[PDB]
Amino acid sequence: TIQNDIPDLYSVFKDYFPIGVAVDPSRLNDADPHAQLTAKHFNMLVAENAMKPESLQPTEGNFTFDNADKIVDYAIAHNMKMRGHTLLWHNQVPDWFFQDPSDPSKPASRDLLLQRLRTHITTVLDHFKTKYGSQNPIIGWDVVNEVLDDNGNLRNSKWLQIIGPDYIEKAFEYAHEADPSMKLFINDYNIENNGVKTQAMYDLVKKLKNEGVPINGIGMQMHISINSNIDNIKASIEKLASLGVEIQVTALDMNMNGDVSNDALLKQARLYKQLFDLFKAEKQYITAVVFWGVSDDVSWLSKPNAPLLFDSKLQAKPAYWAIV
Ligand SMILES: O[C@@H]1[C@@H](O)[C@H](O[C@@H]2CO[C@H](O)[C@H](O)[C@H]2O)OC[C@H]1O
Repeated sequence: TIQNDIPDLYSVFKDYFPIGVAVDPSRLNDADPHAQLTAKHFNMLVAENAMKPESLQPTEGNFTFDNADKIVDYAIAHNMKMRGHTLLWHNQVPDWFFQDPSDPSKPASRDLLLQRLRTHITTVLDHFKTKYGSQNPIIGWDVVNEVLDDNGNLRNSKWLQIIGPDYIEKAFEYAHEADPSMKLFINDYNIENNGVKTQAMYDLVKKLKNEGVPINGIGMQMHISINSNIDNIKASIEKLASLGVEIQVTALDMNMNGDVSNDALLKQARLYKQLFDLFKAEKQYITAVVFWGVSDDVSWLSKPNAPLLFDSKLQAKPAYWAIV
C-alpha cells in the first residue's frame, strides 16, 4: 500500500522540470499499488520496454503497438507527458533487420537496412501521430541509444557494420521527416563521468549538428552508483550543454553495489540530494529527469539493490525525504 498523504514528488520540481518514470504495461491498473505510486509522483512517463524495436516490430511488417498504446492511454488519463524510448539500439532489436531476407545466413545491404530503419521509424512516429493526434503525450524520442562504446569510438553494432558511420545521421533525418514536432535525442550511459565517453558524445554531437543533423538534445541515462562523483556529473552537463542542445536525465537510478544497509540508505540520501541540487542549478539546460523504475522491487538492476526513491515495499526512502 502506498503513502497517499506525502508530497507528490514531481510537484516539488514544478519550477524546474517534469519528473518522470519508466514503467511496465502490467503495472498500470488503478488497483495496483505500483500504478498508484506512478500516478501520484510523476508527471512524465517512459516505456521501460514497450517501445523498443523488438517490442514494436517483432517480425517484418508485423507491428505490435498494444502495450505501447496502453502506456500512452494511461499517460493521457493522468495528464502526463512522455518520452519515446527508443527508435534504434543494438539490444532488443530483432535479428531480421540485419538479415538478407532471401538468405538469412547473409547480412542485409546498406540500402536495405536503411530502408528498414526508415520504415520502422516512420511507422512508429506515424502510428502515434495518427492514433492520438494532438493528444499524443510523447514530446520527444531517443532516436538512437548507446551508439558510442566505452572508449568513445562508435559502437561496432550491426548498424555500424552494415551501413557505416552515417547511420546515426540517417536515423535523425528519418525521424525528423516523419514528425517534425518531436524533440530528437541521442541517449547514452557513462557520459556523466567526464571521461573519454563524455568527450566523445560532445565531439559527435558537435560534428553532426554542424552538418545540419536535426539533433535537439542529449539524453544522459544516469545509471550512477553510490560512489559517483558529483563534480564529474556537473562538468559533464556543462560540457554537453555548451552545444546548445537540451539535456534530459533519462534513466536515473543508483547502484548500491550490494550494500543495502541502513547506513548505505543514508549515504544514498545525501548523494541524491546533491544530485538534485545540481539538476536544479542546471535548470537552464535540463528539461526532464526520469527515474528508471517505479520502486526498488521492480528495478532492472540485479539483487540485492535499493536504487530508487521508493523501496521494495513501495515506501518513501530517506532519499525521497532528502529531496523534497
Ligand atoms: O527491463 C530491462 C530494462 O529496464 C532495460 O532498460 C535499459 C536500461 O539501460 C538503459 O537505460 C537503456 O537505455 C534501457 O533501455 O533494458 C533491458 C530490460 O530487460
